[PDB]
Amino acid sequence: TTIVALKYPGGVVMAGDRRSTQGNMISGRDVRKVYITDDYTATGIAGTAAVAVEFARLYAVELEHYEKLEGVPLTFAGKINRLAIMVRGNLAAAMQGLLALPLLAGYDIHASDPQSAGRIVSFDAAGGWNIEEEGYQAVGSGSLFAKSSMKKLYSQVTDGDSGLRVAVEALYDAADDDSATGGPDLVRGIFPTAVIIDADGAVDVPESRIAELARAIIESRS
Amino acid sequence: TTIVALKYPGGVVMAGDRRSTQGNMISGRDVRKVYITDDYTATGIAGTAAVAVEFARLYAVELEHYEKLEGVPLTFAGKINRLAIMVRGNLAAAMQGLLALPLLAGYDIHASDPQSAGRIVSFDAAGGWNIEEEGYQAVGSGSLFAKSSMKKLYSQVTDGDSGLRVAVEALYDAADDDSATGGPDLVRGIFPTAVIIDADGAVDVPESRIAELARAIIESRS
Amino acid sequence: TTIVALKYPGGVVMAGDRRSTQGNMISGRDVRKVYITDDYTATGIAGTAAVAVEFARLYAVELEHYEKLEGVPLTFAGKINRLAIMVRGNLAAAMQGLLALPLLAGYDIHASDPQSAGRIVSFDAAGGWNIEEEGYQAVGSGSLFAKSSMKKLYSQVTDGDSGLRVAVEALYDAADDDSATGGPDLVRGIFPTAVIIDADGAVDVPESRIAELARAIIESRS
Amino acid sequence: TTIVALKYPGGVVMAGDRRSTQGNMISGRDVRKVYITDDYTATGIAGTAAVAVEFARLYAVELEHYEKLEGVPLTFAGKINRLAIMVRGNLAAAMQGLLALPLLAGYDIHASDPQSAGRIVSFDAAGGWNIEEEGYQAVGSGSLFAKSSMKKLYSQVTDGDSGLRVAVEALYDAADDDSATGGPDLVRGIFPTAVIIDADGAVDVPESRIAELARAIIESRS
Amino acid sequence: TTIVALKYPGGVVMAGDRRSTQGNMISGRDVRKVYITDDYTATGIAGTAAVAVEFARLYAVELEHYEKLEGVPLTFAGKINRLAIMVRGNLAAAMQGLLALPLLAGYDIHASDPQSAGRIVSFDAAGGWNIEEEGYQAVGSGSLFAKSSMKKLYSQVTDGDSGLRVAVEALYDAADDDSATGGPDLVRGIFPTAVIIDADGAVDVPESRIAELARAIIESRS
Amino acid sequence: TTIVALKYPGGVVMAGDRRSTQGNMISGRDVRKVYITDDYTATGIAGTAAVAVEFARLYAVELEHYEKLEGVPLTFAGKINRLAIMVRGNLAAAMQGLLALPLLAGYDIHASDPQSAGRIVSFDAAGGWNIEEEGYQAVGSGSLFAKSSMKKLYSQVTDGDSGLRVAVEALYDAADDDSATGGPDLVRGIFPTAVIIDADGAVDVPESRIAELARAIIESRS
Amino acid sequence: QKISELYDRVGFAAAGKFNEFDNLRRGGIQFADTRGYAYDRRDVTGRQLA
Amino acid sequence: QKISELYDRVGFAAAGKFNEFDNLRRGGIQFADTRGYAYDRRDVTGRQLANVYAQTLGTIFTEQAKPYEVELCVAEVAHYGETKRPELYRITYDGSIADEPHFVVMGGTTEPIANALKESYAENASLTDALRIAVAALRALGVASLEVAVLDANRPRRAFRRITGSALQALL
Repeated sequence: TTIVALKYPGGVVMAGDRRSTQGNMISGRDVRKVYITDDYTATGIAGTAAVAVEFARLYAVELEHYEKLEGVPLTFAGKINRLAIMVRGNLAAAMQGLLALPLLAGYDIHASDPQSAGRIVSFDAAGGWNIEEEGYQAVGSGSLFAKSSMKKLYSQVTDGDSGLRVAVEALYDAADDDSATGGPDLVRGIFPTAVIIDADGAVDVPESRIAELARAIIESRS
Repeated sequence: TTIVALKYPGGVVMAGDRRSTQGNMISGRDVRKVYITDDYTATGIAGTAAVAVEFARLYAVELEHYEKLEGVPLTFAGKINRLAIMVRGNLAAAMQGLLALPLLAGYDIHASDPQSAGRIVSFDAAGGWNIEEEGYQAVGSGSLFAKSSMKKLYSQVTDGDSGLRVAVEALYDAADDDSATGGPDLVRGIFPTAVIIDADGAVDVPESRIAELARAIIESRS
Repeated sequence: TTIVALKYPGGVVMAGDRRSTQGNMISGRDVRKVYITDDYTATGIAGTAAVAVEFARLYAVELEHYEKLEGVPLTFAGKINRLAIMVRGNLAAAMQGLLALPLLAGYDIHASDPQSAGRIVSFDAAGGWNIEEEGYQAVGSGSLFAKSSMKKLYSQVTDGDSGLRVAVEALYDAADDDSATGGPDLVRGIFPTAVIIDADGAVDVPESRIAELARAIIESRS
Repeated sequence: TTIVALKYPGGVVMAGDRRSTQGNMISGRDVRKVYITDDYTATGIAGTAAVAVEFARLYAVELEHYEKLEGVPLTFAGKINRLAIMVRGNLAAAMQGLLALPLLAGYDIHASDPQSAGRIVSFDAAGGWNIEEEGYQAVGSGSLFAKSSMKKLYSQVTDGDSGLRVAVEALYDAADDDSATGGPDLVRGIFPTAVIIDADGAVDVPESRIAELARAIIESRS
Repeated sequence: TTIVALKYPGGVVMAGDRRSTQGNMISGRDVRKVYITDDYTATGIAGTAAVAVEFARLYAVELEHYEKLEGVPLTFAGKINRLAIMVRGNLAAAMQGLLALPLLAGYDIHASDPQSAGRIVSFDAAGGWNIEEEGYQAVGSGSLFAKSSMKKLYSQVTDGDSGLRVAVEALYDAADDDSATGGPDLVRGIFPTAVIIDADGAVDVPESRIAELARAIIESRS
Repeated sequence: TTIVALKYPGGVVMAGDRRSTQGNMISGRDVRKVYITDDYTATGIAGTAAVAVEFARLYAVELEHYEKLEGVPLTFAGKINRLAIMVRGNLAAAMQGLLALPLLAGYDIHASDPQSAGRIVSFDAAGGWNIEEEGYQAVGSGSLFAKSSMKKLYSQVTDGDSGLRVAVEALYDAADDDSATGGPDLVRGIFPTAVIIDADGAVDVPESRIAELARAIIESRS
Repeated sequence: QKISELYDRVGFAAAGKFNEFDNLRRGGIQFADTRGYAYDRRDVTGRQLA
Repeated sequence: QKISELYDRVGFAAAGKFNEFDNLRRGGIQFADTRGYAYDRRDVTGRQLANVYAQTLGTIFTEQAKPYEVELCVAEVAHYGETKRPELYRITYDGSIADEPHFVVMGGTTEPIANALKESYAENASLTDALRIAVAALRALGVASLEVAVLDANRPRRAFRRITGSALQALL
């Protein structure tokens, strides 16, 4: 598994691969690991599949619940805190092997400068969190290859689309050097999933765009 | 790893993939696992890479050594025996993790019927061996998928070439369902290796033929 | 044990073998492992016999209980969820050896296209579930052989009857390559059990039809 | 210990030996292991003597208690269930060594055909049960020898008396090949105990009949 | 520790950092890890410092000893073999913690094409070796960062000097992302060491050249 | 990590580095480890990052809570006590690895002599505390090097600014001899953080002043 | 509604205050299911419920 | 406020004592979320919620000191891309519940408003016409001090939507 997230001027993008394994055995060719938890935050989760999907679901429920009770969404700080508390709560089971790590991307509507209202937040197994400020983050078995790819490719990011292409490429290199991360399957037509958040909220990138970017990368490397 | 071997009327064919891993990490994209130990036998070895290459080398040396001393190659039975004794000798280290299992294909020149002089022989970690008589064998992490593929595809085998295509396909399915087995890399142009043995000895299949067969399979599945 | 399930245009079919063992000892020659939990779902359970029969019984009770209280069956999604929660509840005992894995086949009356309203759902020991989309699934000690058989035989599936024959054949190959799975006993006249679900509900296939299909397969292989 | 039970046309018969050991030491020469739990069911229990006698007593109490409260005995299905739940309850202590396994024989008054209303039911340590349909069952250290004897002798069973003789013989062979099972003691005059259930209820076979059958067998073998 | 080696048209270059630690404590600021074992081979060794320096010394002795006895150096193949046998010999102590891994760079005078006579060879703890063919290799705690840097920077390599600059940069990124690898110390004036091998043998790069390249990189990143 | 604190005539100064590691891997280049818990106390915490930030936050909350309830801040003695009780409370988790040690600097407004109202207090894992009276203290992996530096440099401390320079230098030597402590990063412009407390309260030293002091030290050592 | 299934062969009708008769409806449904699970479906009778 | 979202397609209005009707508002919100999490969103219906309030009110009144001087209206519309008539339920202070086909009037003097609506009501009236009818029958007022919200059946998920300020002024 591998989930990358990077800020671009005016927004944030978050992409994730599709494979799920048991040991050396490829068990799922089309899992979706990036959820839209709310109109301004998307959440990726690496790790145990059960714990992951459960985290995502329950967190979305809690954000929206407070929103319905108080008539206003939490600030990005409150959201960060609740996610952190959930993660800290799973620590006992994470030592027993059921570890799940979330990467949280959001667009702060209350930030001062709109061009840098993008937000990326990373968590460890012990619930501590860190607001990333070098422009990108990743999680999962391929995270190191993905980060080392984005460090070089990141000067190319200038808008929503270039940022999306850089995301897809980083995923391609993660998969290229790690076997637990699936690359674009040209045969079955299964590509990474992506979410874009900007001033207007969060939308899923439609599959065709990711397909074209992936084919461009693959032809570039041949 | 996965190495298949199948008899066809008049000969035997033996093919092997190219990947070598350490855990989830792909470490070798072009290892050769099938050797021509002599003019009528090829040997594939699955398992620890060191122990494997060493087995192959030393066995070839011993066959040829007796041949030079006595002026005549051993019978296929003697060859089977020596290989078995080597395998039995590695048993202590195989319990410590350095396990290497050989699959031996040969063409018996002394057999009565030339059309069925092909020979396939399989070994366990304890040196016992078995002369396969259902027409095919395989070894390695993908062996079960490869055998279950050849069971269905084997009625198509009628000559050297059809037998070769069936071998390549069996490998393709092994790789398709197991992550430790590499499939045909169309990007880098690396394909399985194959050896054909018939009345005239053992020759390596040149890469182009394997490339065409692999491309035919891949287009058939799309 | 081995339980296969496959969609066909317009419905779903689910079949299971009859053997139950203790170690190497054949203890039951006529166990029924596929239940009709309700008018549109059948459930197979592999694993510990006690835990299996209990799961099936209790789940059927719960589906029907909510149906009586609310005056309408749950959606297929709710059913999936409750089954998943039961499975997650048995996890502590599954680590102690009492593992039971369910495979759930259903016909969604609310789906848009009737020809693809069939549904197959698979579970792991940790309660996570997955909606199968490659057309077939299996569970039990023979599941790998059954799946590798259906992958090849599945292009023949065109209706309810051809789908039934493919199911029986997949079971035959499971039993052929694994000793814990019983094949058709021609001597005692005991054949796999099968359930068919389509637009009109779930019905048990009467034994005679399964007997004829099994005899056709057995004569084909001789 | 060894307790056999077999159906005959029109009824069921259930017999048990008399020895009870501690290690190699013969401690009881006249234990009674087959109880009449009610007017239509007898229960044999193999295993720890304490747990056995307690099971039998408590189960009889419960059957009769529900009968007094509701004014009608449970169906044979309900009885099977309660016995199963007791057995499942002793599982923790059975892992600690206090294992007790019951074999339940009954005559269903509500069955359709009187000639096949006989019922034999067997249990494992985990409370699962199975309705025997090959005509006979046994439990205890000699059970395998007893079953392998009845498999051959069972075509001779045609009525209540022949069925009784077959029971006694099966016990004789159990004892003949296992040392924990006592045979007929001609010196002290202690013979197996037997219960016969048919349309008219359950009666204990008086000792003289068992004595004559045992003497006939013993003279036949000399 | 981190030692990179890369081929360039017409030769090979091999560079290594200078730090040596004990836990978190920086113990040596000027260790030399790359030796000139002979006129056409240089050897880097990562791992336990004692075992490393000993390997290098003894291997150089053995190469030169055979050269004096036979009047001709071994072929590159023989050298590879002897190094491999030494490495295999240290395996028992490597399991006890005294692990040392060598990376061997050489220039084959007997190769056919001079422009590709460069040779890079990598070893594991079990003595197996692999002839690298993607143009570069590295060993040590920073090896992954170094390789992921060279994968991108390697299209810039066109001669001896550009290849040297790429080597120094790869080291800089290793040190940048790993704390056990020392970067260029501008304060004390300690820079990585480098060896260049081409048609004319092996020479140490004089320190000034490495100093200028390092200062160019450091100013480029500011 | 390393946090130094030293009294100067008329006040107290407290500075901390910025690195945070996981093993040999540098994970945070700009963590802030020194908080202003109230108008007259600053708190540094070494150790597990989560436990550290939590301690600081909760302690600040408690000081201010009592202040709001009673209308007057606790005496410096009460503050010392509450911090000690928190530290004693984390002892069970500190044995499990989650250890966090605080160093507390304060300016006692109630002390008799204003020139010596500065206060430094150190804690162990067991909640015991000690009022330092040799003029300086430090905590963290670099604490020994920092203390041994301040012992020599401390006669130079005569006011707020000289005391600040001595603090920064002590940090520089900690980082110089320990790899877990980060020094001034001239490339990214990240410098230690500092808090000054005197008669007028606690203020953060603005970054520029720390930058100039660090550059002066670095040029002095060249 | 004032008419309801209680168990396989046992039905139920009521007249009065809806929330209360409705509440009894629910209590009756509850008792039968648990009883059946403990013993069996054919053991729950209209008499026991009444 | 006296009008509130309860669940995706279920809205709520009340009249009486604010702290109490407000308290019921909170209780109703509570029940739906937990139920949805246990089973699913499309399983919570206006009917189940309407029922819960009535039972609670009756029991509460019988065992408490003072009865809740409240009158409730629970409303439900169909989901997206489906056809079904809006359902209105009125729950009174004792626990009584009534199924209304067209409109509910709560609090104050209900007779004149109920009659004016009886003459002016028209099924399938647009949003502006229904607003005019409702304000007119309510008068039996000024742009200020009006709380207006809709259960818009056309929204994809959350149907409740307030209509406040300038847009409301333009509409009226």
